[PDB]
Amino acid sequence: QGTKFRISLGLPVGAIMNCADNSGARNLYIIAVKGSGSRLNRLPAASLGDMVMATVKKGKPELRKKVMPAIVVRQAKSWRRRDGVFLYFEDNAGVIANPKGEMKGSAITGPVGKECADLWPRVASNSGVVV
Amino acid sequence: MSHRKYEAPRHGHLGFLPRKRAASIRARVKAFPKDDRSKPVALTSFLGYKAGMTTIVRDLDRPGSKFHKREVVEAVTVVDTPPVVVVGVVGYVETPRGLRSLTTVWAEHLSDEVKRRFYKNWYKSKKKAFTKYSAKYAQDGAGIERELARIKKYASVVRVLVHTQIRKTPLAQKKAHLAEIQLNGGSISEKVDWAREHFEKTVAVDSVFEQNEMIDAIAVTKGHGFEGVTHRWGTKKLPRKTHRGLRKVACIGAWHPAHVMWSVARAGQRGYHSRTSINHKIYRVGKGDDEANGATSFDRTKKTITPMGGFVHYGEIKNDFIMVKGCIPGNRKRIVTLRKSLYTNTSRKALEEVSLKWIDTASKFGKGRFQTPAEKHAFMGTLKKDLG
Amino acid sequence: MKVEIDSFSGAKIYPGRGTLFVRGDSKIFRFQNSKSASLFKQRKNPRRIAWTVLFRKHHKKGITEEVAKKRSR
RNA sequence: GUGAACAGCCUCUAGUUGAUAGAAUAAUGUAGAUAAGGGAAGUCGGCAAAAUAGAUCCGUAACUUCGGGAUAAGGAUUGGC
RNA sequence: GCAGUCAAGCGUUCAUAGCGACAUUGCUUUUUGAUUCUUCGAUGUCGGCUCUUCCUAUCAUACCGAAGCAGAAUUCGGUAAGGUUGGAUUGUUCACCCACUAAUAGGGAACGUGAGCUGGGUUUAGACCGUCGUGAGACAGGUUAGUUUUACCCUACUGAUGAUGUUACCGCAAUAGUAAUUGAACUUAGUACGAGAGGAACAGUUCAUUCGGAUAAUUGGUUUUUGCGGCGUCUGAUCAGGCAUUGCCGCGAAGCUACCAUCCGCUGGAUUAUGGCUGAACGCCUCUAAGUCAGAAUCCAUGCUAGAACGCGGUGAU
RNA sequence: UUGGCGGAAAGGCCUUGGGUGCUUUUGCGUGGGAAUCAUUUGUAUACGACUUAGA
Repeated sequence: QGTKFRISLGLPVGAIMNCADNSGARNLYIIAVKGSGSRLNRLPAASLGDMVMATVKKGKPELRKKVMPAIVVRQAKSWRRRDGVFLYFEDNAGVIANPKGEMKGSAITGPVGKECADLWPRVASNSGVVV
Repeated sequence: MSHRKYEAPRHGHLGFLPRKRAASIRARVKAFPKDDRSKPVALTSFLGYKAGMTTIVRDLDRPGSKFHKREVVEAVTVVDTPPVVVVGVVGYVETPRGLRSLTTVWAEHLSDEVKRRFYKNWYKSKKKAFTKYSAKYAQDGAGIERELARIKKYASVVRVLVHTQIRKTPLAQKKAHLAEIQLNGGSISEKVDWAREHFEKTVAVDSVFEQNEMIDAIAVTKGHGFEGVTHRWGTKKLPRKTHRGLRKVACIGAWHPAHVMWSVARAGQRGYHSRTSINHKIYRVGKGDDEANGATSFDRTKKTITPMGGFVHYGEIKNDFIMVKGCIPGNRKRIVTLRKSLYTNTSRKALEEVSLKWIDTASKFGKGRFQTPAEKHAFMGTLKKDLG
Repeated sequence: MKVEIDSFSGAKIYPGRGTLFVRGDSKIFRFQNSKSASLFKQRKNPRRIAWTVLFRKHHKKGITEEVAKKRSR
């Protein structure tokens, strides 16, 4: 979809991120974004709402050393809204989806941005907090 | 491909070639909108000066977003746009070889304005005593009119000689910037007539543009001076530790061709280029007073356009103004010329206007919003603050 | 009109402005300016003397000491 | 002379203002700092540079010719008075 | 390397949806060889970076044909030159390999690119090992270390200046370059199409990539204007200062640009492949032969910048 | 003198009627009626330029 707002890209490939749910995963490493395209010597970067492929560095064992996709829920770098306000989170975090959409965990921990929630209604259903 | 694997678009466009100094201080519009609608009460263009920028809050529209509805902020450039003297009707005819002017029809009164026509426009600033404008040649409007009769027997798309009266506020400068503005409208005979009625008198921004309407802005950019490849074209610096030349291109061209092409990125001039930025929504046309301002609450509250202290290095606005969407080329205290959108088209885009909540005005940045905080700070100072 | 409110400076945040921080503990902060935001990271309290921002009350000084006192009948 | 961890600044020793100046301050360049947030993705190579830093207390692994490894590691503390 | 012809044959049956041997004719010059024309009073090597311009044998996008095209993923092919990631291993080119993508094409420009960079390999001088050699020492054997000169005369071009001519402005426009790309998603539709499973189009809608231009409200960064904390040392003291990086150290502004901060980007006319019209030669048939309609991201126009030495006119004139 | 046409401007001209006649420059002379600089500065800018104020 349209995320319907614009953010500047926090995370290049090789970034260290929190895993937002209790899938077992404590920590992701970002391998690719599902839908970026780029220029020479030059990194693809992801931001809030993107579908990412990641590996879980810390994480299930089965998920460890595995690649599974995740959608980035929170980011340290600023998001710019339609109202105009800048919104940020403490941390960088995502929860582990498949590119298929298939699972890995029950609940979330910590907040999600309303924009991520619109895009992926199945993540949003497991949300404590929407901001 | 001999190289690169791994090949990227070339940074910096060839159409905005040459990257060179403008011929004139003031932008000149090469073509204009077509004769679709009403007569030469409709001047094709108007001019102004860029004051700075402000931000406004508006009632939006784009139903598809969820973020759609309520007030939403949008950026504005404020331009002070004084009443302009259409001095004369110049007649340009279409033939083969090109246009050549038949006439210019003069009004009785340009007086300081012709002195400003003498300033750079002739040259020398009160230098040695005159410069001259020849007087209306013992009522020989007949000369001008017989020459008017000549323009009606064919067809430029009827055009007018104009100036901006700069003296109004922000500019220390007095001198007028003369302009050629095209007139567009209905049938040709009435077109000459309306153009004729207009020269007799000044013309406001209210006559030319409606609010919200799509206006093309043409102006001349900020001038850097002389600059290298990296800022100009947007090319990278070469990192290394060491380089014989650090911020460089590797090769201007190749062993064949032997010549540094024009197409390649080079140091040279930057800024002070003409540029046309298209389809700007004209959020507000007005005066500081007394067209009006803001309602109160509500729709939303009354706010003078300037920020306190003035816009940096401009001064203060207090006269006609035009608020234009987004950016407009130039720095500040430069001529910007406004044109109705040449480009028919039509597509979607802004399809409904945008009801004025706020200007800004600020009164902010460690205080604000105007009426009450200024009173609040004044109790607390008191002496140096205003009132006593 | 809008306005927002500064959970640091205390002052009203003017409409179409401020930055929102969402923290891990899920507390929500509104910072009027970047001046405001920096100091919150630094863990400078606002009561402490940040502009001095959040102070600006009143109340205060003595009248009358002399003797903080006891015994002396 | 204060520091003695190196550094810096001094004072009655004493010594000097190098053989070019003036006006400005653009890119390019050469020394140089700081950078959003991310964090080796860059480069042959983490090259540099940042980084860590004094000292006290507590603590300290594999291995080992028991001498060492060892300031391992990790953490805490320190003012002005 | 690629193409053409022929078409044995296979594809359930069917040469030609697709695949296609033997044979055979070509074409290109980008691998390799061959040569010895050029340079031994000297052409800097591979590779990589970055900047440019190109090519068509087109990987994707546009338009189209065929199908063994039900949808639909698709396969093959025509027209067509207006984007083609980021990484790990390796010096590598090449390639392997991973997630991406619409798809991550191939080729040339002295294997484009050292009076630009790099210097990892090749390819000096020291050294080790395997191997060979009586030995010195040698290997298209491996390995560690091992330098990058020059102040531009001419030309080429970014940019700036710049007279003849009756003068200053303002304009014209011969012309030059020439920006729009692409995706996702919604409606349309869980519809068409289909046993079902699955699963389209068209347009209207919104948003994002990628590019370009621009701006400095917003908000980031800067901040060596200035003001304040606190470190040593110094002028008796505090107070006031000095030096310690070019700002001592910590704290922030205007201006200046960017953290995708923030704003703005088609239709006609002509055509290609083709699909059609009217239509003969050849009474029929035939999309072309004469004629003609449509039809590409094409062409041109539209759009912009530059533009009086195309050897310029007004106007405004002493 | 009258005037049109062209082409818009210029030009360039071309027509119907009456008063006199034919058959590129280069000065010696006569008659007729403004820039650039300094100086302040920029909306600039390397030098120049432009831009700007002046009882």
